[PDB]
Amino acid sequence: APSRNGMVLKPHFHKDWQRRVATWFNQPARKIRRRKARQAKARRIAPRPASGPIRPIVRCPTVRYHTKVRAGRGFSLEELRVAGIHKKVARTIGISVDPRRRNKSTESLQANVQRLKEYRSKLILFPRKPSAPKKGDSSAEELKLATQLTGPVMPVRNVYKKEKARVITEEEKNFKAFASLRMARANARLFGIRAKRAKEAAEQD
Amino acid sequence: GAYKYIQELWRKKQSDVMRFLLRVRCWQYRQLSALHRAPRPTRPDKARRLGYKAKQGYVIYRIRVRRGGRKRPVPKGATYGKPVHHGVNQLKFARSLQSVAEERAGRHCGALRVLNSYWVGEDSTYKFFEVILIDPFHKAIRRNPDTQWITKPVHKHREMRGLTSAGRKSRGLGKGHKFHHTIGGSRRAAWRRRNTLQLHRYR
Amino acid sequence: YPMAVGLNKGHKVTKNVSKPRHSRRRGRLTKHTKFVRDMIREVCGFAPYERRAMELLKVSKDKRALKFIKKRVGTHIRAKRKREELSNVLAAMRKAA
Amino acid sequence: DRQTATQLLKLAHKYRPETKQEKKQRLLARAEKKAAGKGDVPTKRPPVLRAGVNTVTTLVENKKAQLVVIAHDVDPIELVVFLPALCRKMGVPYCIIKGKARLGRLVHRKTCTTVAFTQVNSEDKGALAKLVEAIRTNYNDRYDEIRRHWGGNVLGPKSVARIAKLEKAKAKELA
RNA sequence: CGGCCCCCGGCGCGCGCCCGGGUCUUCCCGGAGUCGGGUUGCUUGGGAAUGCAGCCCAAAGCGGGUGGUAAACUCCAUCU
RNA sequence: CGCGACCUCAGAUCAGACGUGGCGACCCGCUGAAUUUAAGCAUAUUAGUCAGCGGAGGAAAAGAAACUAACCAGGAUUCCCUCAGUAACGGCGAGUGAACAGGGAAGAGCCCAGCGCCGAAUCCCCGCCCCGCGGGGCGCGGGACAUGUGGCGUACGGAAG
Ligand SMILES: [Mg+2]
Ligand SMILES: [Mg+2]
Repeated sequence: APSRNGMVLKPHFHKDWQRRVATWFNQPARKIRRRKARQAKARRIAPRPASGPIRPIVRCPTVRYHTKVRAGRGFSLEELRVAGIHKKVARTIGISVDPRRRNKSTESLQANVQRLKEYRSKLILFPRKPSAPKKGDSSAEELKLATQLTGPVMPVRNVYKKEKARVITEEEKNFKAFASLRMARANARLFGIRAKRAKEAAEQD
Repeated sequence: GAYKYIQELWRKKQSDVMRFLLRVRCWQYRQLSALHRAPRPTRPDKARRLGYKAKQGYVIYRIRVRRGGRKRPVPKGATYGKPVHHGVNQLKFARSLQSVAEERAGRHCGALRVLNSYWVGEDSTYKFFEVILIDPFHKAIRRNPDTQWITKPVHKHREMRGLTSAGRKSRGLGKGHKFHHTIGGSRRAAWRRRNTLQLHRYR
Repeated sequence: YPMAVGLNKGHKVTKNVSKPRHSRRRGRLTKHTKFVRDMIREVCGFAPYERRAMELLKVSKDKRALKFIKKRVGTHIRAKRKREELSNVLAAMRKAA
Repeated sequence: DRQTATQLLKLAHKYRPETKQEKKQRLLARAEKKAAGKGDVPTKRPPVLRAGVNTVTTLVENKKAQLVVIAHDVDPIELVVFLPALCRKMGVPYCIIKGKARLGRLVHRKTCTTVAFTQVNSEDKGALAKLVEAIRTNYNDRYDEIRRHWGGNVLGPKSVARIAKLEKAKAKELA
């Protein structure tokens, strides 16, 4: 059943497979169906934008992916706390809330606190009957457009430092090398043992 | 603070003051019928922390289940199979006995939706269970809009689909790496999702 | 001198010191509840795997009295939270006398 | 007995809580006065007995109670079994009365399983302060007399006469 | 494109309910024959048992679950 | 003994309601073989599928972490692309074989028991009339449930005074 040189093959068709198959003869029909549910939804509601709330800025989980920025889930309260808005007020204003999200940095915390007040800067509200509790005049002179698109404040913005040019100094060109890693790794798998060999000198008495 | 004392006293059922009336009403239930109507839940703390509210509408059956895993219903043990399939006597029936108790308690009453249930006794052969029920069409349950979630007709027969507290313990689902054996919906929905051939249109 | 491998790994970032979450506090003793479970070991009693366990703990062996709870309560680390509080109730039944 | 407990069901009877035909018309004379008179406090203390386990249990671990009238038969036997040891430990007295349906008619309900006292009227305090001594004589002075005790373990009258007949044939042999 | 008939969601009088916010002080704070362990059957890619079920043993509260090689000690991480 | 309060119970062509049955394309729970492949064949495979049995709906199931991670941390579920025919399993033979990352579709969150305060402030039925359609209500009086605990505030993101 095999012949002259070729791949060895395990094709997974020993199981019954012709009674579960899924031809996508409706994937054009499902694309222009779920465009009607974006046409006749984003006009049906409001001058509120399409594509949902403001999402915060979020840095990725894998070592592979920690260098990059992603539209996360919700500002996890603290960003509602340093910026100072009420949590059940926030999700009717148009601000997403994700309570099980934590903050264990101060660098990333203020990165959304300015973002939230920046959203609150570019927000205009409609008071019901124009007595205006804590909203200004005529509707920002007008609503200027009907709907906004693909995210409020461009949630990617994968910005990068310029770091233009420098003069190599004395300390920078002599030290920071490969041997600073082989001894760095040697204080990762020869550190706990050297805690134990100093216990040998405290029991030598 | 009363129910916290009822809870913690009941949660020590090998001391001598507990295992007297733990077993004097194992006998007192074994002389009644197989399924039965108790007029009031014989451990009141547990039934209401599962959702009992002592008013018009709810009804609390205790029923009996014989213990033990299932014997394979094949005549004279002749399973007629390959030698990994001669399992007549050592088979264990992957749905729990507490949910068999909720089934035939909900099977007898066609017009009673079931909330959930709990454990009230064991002999060596019998394993008793109260089962607390909810009448859908009573007007004290069709009002009270925190209970109108059960008069909705998608909650017909929450056992034979397996949607109670005890039944869904045996469905295998949950979150985590321990339960991604069933990662889509239910156990035989992931088997459709993995083991189908998802050829595209521009394949 | 940041370095991604070694002992001091990773990008140097400042750390927020903040009050811990309220689900993180689960099993604090909370005096109201200690009053319940101390009232209840004189209205209910002990079990017959620990009526025997103290009468091996007061006299003969404490390795084997651990190794008797080890067999009859699940793990080894559950049996070092039974043995050294079976002895404590036995202490306050002995040294309150 | 039925004799010492005669007073307790008659002392408590004048602390019966507010029934239907007087709850309907206490709201009214407070309303007919509210648009005319402006009275500050009609009921500064309600002389009343509390009902039910989940009220009487809390009112001992705040020591807000005077006396605990506790019943005999409950749907769940345990429901009650901690409440003697709880009131002895705090020090509020308790007495066990006959029938959980005899004290149920102190309150116009079927079965109420416990009633207790928080504030008796101080002009009839001495009726309380005469029999609360005999209550804590019978129970709270006798905790390690009542805690230790075991029940049952007595044979039937047909299976004890055949035991006691064997005592004749030994006390005949010693004659 | 009109005219003709019937039904949809959204004016305004008479209905009906109707004080939230920040700091400080004190107080409260949780689901048991369940969790887990021993064994047995099924099952999974889950491999020194991933899930499930039976039977036995049966918890604690700075406790418990998880951290993909059995285990003891030692921190920590996350979760309730 | 007679009367009464309850507790566990019966009886009815009592008043008023309810459930069974059919279809089964998709969905949910359970029980579930053999032909076939291994060039034989017992483990394995075919397969947790065919058949059998029970449950429903216009969708169902799932769901607001007893999670994934181990770094600059993500953040309910479901679905598609990738992860990947990879880790791993297997007479380590034949063969079966996930998930996290990452990009998209949609993106909605919440309730209670318990610990506590409010004099059960709760609900059903019955009769009258308010007054309105094809009826449902706040009023007015009478029987129940319920203190073995109804209703308000309350849910771990903290809450209460
Ligand atoms: Mg009833
Ligand atoms: Mg239909």
